[PDB]
Amino acid sequence: RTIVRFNRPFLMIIVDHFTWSIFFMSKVTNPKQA
Amino acid sequence: VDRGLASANVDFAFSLYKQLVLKAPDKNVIFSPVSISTALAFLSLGAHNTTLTEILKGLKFNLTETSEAEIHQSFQHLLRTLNQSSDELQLSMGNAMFVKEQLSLLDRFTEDAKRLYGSEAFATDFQDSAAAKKLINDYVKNGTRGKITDLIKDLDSQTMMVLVNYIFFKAKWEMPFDPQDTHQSRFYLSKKKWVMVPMMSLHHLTIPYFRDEELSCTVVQLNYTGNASVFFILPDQDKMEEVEAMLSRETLARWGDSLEFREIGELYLPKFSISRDYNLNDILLQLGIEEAFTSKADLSGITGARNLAVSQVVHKAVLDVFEEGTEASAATAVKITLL
Ligand SMILES: CC(=O)[C@H]1CC[C@H]2[C@@H]3CCC4=CC(=O)CC[C@]4(C)[C@H]3CC[C@]12C
Repeated sequence: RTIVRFNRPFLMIIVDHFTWSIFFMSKVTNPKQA
Repeated sequence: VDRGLASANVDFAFSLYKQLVLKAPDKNVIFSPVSISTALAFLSLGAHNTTLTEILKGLKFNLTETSEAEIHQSFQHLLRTLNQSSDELQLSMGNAMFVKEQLSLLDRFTEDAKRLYGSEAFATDFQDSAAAKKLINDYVKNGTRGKITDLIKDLDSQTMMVLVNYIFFKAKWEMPFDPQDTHQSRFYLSKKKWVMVPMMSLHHLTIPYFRDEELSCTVVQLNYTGNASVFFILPDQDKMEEVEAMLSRETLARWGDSLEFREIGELYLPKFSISRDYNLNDILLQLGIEEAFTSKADLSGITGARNLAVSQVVHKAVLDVFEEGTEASAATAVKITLL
């Protein structure tokens, strides 16, 4: 069984399939960062 | 919808990302590429000569294969498309200009601003900086449904014009997380240090998946209800910088084309809210946008004279990820003074 665990820094790219726009781009290095 | 617009805007997104990380390598990143692209396209409407070309090339347009008029019409079509009514997902993008009433504007500029970018011109008394700041911030707060409240922190009393773009996004997961499955768990800042976060989970899920062995990362796509989705890229421990260096339109196209459906036993994703505020001045300089900030600025498309210059470009963005879906908003402001 495959497990995918986002328990370390990761990237998010929120995309629109209609326009191919990148709405938002993110790196989460620390979800509780100051 | 435009293929050439998508290509330039994605090149810009990744070029911007890389500069942000170079500037602050230890920080979270969150920004809206399309908000910044649209704000600077709006600015280029009033730009001429080197000021103009620098902006358009900085936005990653190939000016040997496109023209300023094509670019503006492409952004007009994008705004129209993005702001269509929808019963599934909430998405809106707006532009505005806040202008000193005494400043003489070309009729051609204000007409084009409204026609191409959907922007009204709001008479603003910048000499009452506190009230002018409140007005712009209220416009952004209204547009972002309260998500972004303090885009403008300081406003020079001699400001002549502020161009503003906002984007508002609210979406439900196609496959939402059950909050009963959210548990405090470790989020490893490094191999040796972690923080405790609420870790959401989904079980027995079939989603697009790609293990990129060469780049030491895993890519998955989670869908929102509607025409939007999110690419999650999970680098192996301590490989984030290797992955960041490979970020490009080509890599993203590769990833998109390599995804295959896979049954995931368990997927764990933190519930989190992050925000970042940016002074983009050095960033845009690194991407080649220089003259607009200088005494050689050519914004004569706004007024008919070379009497305006950019002082500061700012951006603020917020990303909220939780069991039901995602809320994210951003706004970009271009402050302009006399020259
Ligand atoms: C198939 C898919 O998920 C779509 C959603 C977003 C789309 C990408 C959006 C950005 C983009 C712009 C381009 O001009 C090259 C293709 C790409 C890289 C698109 C490839 C196909 C993608 C990845």
